Amino acid sequence: GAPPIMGSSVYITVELAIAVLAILGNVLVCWAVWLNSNLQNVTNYFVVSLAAADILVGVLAIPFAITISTGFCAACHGCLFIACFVLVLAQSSIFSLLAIAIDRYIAIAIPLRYNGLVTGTRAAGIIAICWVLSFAIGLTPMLGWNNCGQPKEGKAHSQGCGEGQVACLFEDVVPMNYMVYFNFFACVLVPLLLMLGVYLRIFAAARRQLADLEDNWETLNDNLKVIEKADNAAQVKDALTKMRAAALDAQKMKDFRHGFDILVGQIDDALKLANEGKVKEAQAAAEQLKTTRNAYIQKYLERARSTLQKEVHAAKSAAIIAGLFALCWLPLHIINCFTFFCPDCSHAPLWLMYLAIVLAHTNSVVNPFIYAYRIREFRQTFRKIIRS
Ligand SMILES: CC(C)CCC[C@@H](C)[C@H]1CC[C@H]2[C@@H]3CC=C4C[C@@H](O)CC[C@]4(C)[C@H]3CC[C@]12C
Ligand SMILES: CC(C)CCC[C@@H](C)[C@H]1CC[C@H]2[C@@H]3CC=C4C[C@@H](O)CC[C@]4(C)[C@H]3CC[C@]12C
Ligand SMILES: CC(C)CCC[C@@H](C)[C@H]1CC[C@H]2[C@@H]3CC=C4C[C@@H](O)CC[C@]4(C)[C@H]3CC[C@]12C
Ligand SMILES: CC(C)CCC[C@@H](C)[C@H]1CC[C@H]2[C@@H]3CC=C4C[C@@H](O)CC[C@]4(C)[C@H]3CC[C@]12C
Ligand SMILES: CCCCCCCC/C=C\CCCCCCCC(=O)OC[C@H](O)CO
Ligand SMILES: Nc1nc(NCCc2ccc(O)cc2)nc2nc(-c3ccco3)nn12
Ligand SMILES: CCCCCCCC/C=C\CCCCCCCC(=O)O
Ligand SMILES: CCCCCCCC/C=C\CCCCCCCC(=O)O
Ligand code: NA
Repeated sequence: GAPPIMGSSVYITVELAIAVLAILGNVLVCWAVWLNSNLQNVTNYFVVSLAAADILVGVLAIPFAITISTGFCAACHGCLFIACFVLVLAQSSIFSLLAIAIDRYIAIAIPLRYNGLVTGTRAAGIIAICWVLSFAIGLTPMLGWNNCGQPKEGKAHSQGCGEGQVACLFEDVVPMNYMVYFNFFACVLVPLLLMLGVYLRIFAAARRQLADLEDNWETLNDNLKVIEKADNAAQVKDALTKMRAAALDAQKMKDFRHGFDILVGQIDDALKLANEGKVKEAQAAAEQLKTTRNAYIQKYLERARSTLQKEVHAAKSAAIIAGLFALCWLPLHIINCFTFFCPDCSHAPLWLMYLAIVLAHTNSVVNPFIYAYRIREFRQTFRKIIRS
């Protein structure tokens, strides 16, 4: 039985290193959004709420975790607050991650009404609501779902604790049925699975829209070929009507509008000739469409594709951060499931408990790196802040 202060020293030093890095990186995130107007959008207000939670992991949750690792004598409800505050921050993180996913889904699925639906003032209200709900969820044990009514009196007496005090240890005061059914299953796992469903819908919507762009491009070029090798006016008419409906479908900005105005007008010109039975004249009119396709329509196609690809890239970055949250927190939740559901299993050893706690805390370090490596506007602003 090695002196407890030795393993404690390693755990505490690692926790302090994580707290430093969590504070520095996420202060840098908030500083960048504040300074750069190109970063001030609704998506990034949730990014700032998430960075604020991670700053508070460094400032408060990690000092609280160090404190509760000592088992110090405490009034049981004060111990509960120390134990549970990190659950507030994790819950707030989950709400921010879900909001970010939903924001990106609205932007990809209904871009025409995004800016009118998703506003900064509405985002700020949602963030406030989510922080209140996070306190209610994370501090639910302080409303009575706790083990303070059944203190471990033998452990309290062995530590010389006073009357009304307990040895402040997480699993002695926080009920494991709360931790597994309420905190994990209901408040963490279900939202993460909802996030997964939202991300699946985003990527499926992106895949469909790109396919629709390429299908309209092919339909344009196919029907031009049909007109060239048509042998009567009715065949020219058939292909032009399908081109005209497709042109309006791709129209659904001034040089954009001009290009489609020429295109639809040139289709109408050829359609009128077709309906007069002037096939050769209609086919010559339709050849003009190629100049418009080359000078205008292909540029719109390429720009639309480029916008969708950037949205896919941004949704992947957001999904990575949600996935890293799950990766860092799941081990601790899974261990709680073993403790709770398998009372015939030996408890996970202490070194593994503390490795899983450290891992969870490390999640508060990682997001600034994901933004730096994946989002140029963040990376460039970080550069300017550091250099200056
Ligand atoms: C706004 C921020 C900076 C203020 C931080 C206040 C924190 C540190 C305060 C608020 C309530 C406090 C707890 C309230 C009650 C108890 C029970 C006592 O037997 C031991 C200390 C303990 C566990 C306190 C520790 C410190 C504590 C968590
Ligand atoms: C900005 C918002 C979140 C305000 C934060 C204030 C919170 C952190 C403070 C304000 C008053 C504090 C409480 C005051 C008194 C007690 C009684 C004690 O037996 C257990 C701790 C407990 C319950 C404290 C926990 C922390 C507490 C709730
Ligand atoms: C989220 C991804 C990374 C998966 C993480 C799985 C981890 C948390 C799993 C894999 C193997 C698991 C261990 C397998 C067996 C035992 C022995 C038992 O007496 C206590 C729990 C304990 C020690 C488990 C704790 C949780 C555990 C370490
Ligand atoms: C998508 C995934 C990661 C969601 C989380 C899966 C969780 C809930 C699963 C993964 C492994 C599962 C555990 C595997 C083995 C045991 C030992 C058994 O004696 C009691 C149940 C228990 C403890 C399971 C509880 C639930 C569990 C922890
Ligand atoms: C916004 C920035 C402001 C900074 C935020 C504050 C930093 C919190 C530091 C430590 C919290 C842990 C403190 C809990 C210590 C309790 C130890 C104790 O009370 O020991 C006596 C007990 O009776 C056993 O005998
Ligand atoms: N089970 C658990 N334990 C602890 N700390 C106590 C580690 C421990 C466990 C058993 C023991 O005899 C002595 C120490 N922190 C913990 N934090 C969490 C947690 C936060 C979010 C999800 O799980 N679970 N959790
Ligand atoms: C920028 C402000 C950040 C706050 C700094 C806090 C750093 C202190 C860290 C941990 C405090 C641990 C207190 C130990 C509990 C008492 C042990 C015992 O009584 O047995
Ligand atoms: C811990 C369980 C949580 C309790 C759930 C019930 C309490 C919160 C309910 C609804 C919050 C909805 C926010 C409505 C604010 C007003 C909006 C507006 O004025 O436009
Ligand atoms: Na977080």
